[PDB]
Amino acid sequence: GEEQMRLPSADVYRFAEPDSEENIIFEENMGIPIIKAGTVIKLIERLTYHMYADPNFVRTFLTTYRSFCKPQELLSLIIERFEIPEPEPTEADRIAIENGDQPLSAELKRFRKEYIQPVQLRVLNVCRHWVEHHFYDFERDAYLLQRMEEFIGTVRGKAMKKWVESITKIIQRKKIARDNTFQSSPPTVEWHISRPGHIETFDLLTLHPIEIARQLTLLESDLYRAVQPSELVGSVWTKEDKEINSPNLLKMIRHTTNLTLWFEKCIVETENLEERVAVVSRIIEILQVFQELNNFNGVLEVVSAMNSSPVYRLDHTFEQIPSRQKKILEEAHELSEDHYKKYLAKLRSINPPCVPFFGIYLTNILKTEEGNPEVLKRHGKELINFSKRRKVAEITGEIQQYQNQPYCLRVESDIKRFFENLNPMGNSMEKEFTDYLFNKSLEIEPRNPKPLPRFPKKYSYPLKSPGVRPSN
Ligand SMILES: COc1cc2nc(C)nc(N[C@H](C)c3ccccc3)c2cc1OC
Repeated sequence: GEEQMRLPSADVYRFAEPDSEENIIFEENMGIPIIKAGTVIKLIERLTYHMYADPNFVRTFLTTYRSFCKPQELLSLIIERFEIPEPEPTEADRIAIENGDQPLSAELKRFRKEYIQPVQLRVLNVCRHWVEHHFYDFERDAYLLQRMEEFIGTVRGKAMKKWVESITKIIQRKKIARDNTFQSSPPTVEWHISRPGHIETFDLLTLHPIEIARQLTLLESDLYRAVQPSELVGSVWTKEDKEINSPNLLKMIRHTTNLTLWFEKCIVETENLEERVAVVSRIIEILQVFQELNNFNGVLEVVSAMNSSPVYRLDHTFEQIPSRQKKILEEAHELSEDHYKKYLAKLRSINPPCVPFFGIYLTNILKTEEGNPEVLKRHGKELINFSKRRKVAEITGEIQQYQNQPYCLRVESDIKRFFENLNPMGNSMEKEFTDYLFNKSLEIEPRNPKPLPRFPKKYSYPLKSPGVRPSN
């Protein structure tokens, strides 16, 4: 047809081949069509489509492309997309040109205005979005940035120079940011037995339970806000380049692991029954203050430690926990039942700030990664399943909704360092450390036929909690 013949030939340009069932497919539409799957060449063509802007596809593609295309490869493909060949002059214009006259160039001017200029501006819009929302690709790869800067720095014409200046302004702002707010005063920092600065005495029962929950919420809020969506795409936190591709996500997971295991260690290593009741009761009070602060991540870290194999079996310890605290713990656990039905209602109704439970996002993303194929086959050809990536991107979009909710709480540097440097395992691996905790659990409360032994006290300081009500 006429529309296809005016486009460049396949022997001079790869992004102009006709659409077909074996190179691009779409979801049901009733409006910009939604791409279900396509080859990388068709995804690049639609990423920089001449007929209309597509901000949803650009956003989803730049968040998830690392699962099917390398950053260097994507830059080469969008640069290749930008370099469009122009049609040859018509016979009449060829005669005008050889006589030294100005050609009419009717179709040539139309191709430049309706195809070349829109595609080139779309390529530049992709570059701008890439540097604005995913500058980490350029921080990790200095050669990728040198290539980008050379490309934008050699684009000609005043119409595109304004776009180039906007891209450069972002790149420079990002480089400057690598180098170098409250309405009310935050509440008073709470202290119990440990005095400010006496970091040697810092522990679960010597620090104030209110301040443990506040500082852990500040720590977890910062860790939550730092996770970038691409760190969660294609299960990259479970593959070889995990440390480079998912640094903030792995830091969130390791804090959750270390805090949960630290709570369990505090419990099972407290061999005296009465002292262990005080330890468990103090962790429940920490959960209460996490609930007050809408730190659902912290509430469910306490629930995980209490449900763990070594702690959950301590019938004699929970027997002495007051009914009110046991009820608080049971309702916190019921937040997780029925696929987190009650947690989702609580999260939707609460007033910010909050720290959402991060584990549910990992669970849902892994379900989507394992449950959907990487590619779709149509007529014996493989197409990248883009709808799978879009489903993951929508879960990461929910994460981003709660990443702009700072707390009006004062940081206590020593308490912050104490929780950032938790190392319950020491030199042990996780599996061997959990086997240790379970054997310690069997020692302090042996299985039913065997009687319950007495153990000596380990804490010199008083065990009475100062409560969860502030002081002033
Ligand atoms: C069927 O399994 C369970 C059901 C559970 N129901 C409730 C209501 N609370 C659980 N734990 C919470 C944190 C708890 C409360 C009081 C004392 C100790 C622990 C459960 C744990 C389970 O397994 C580990």
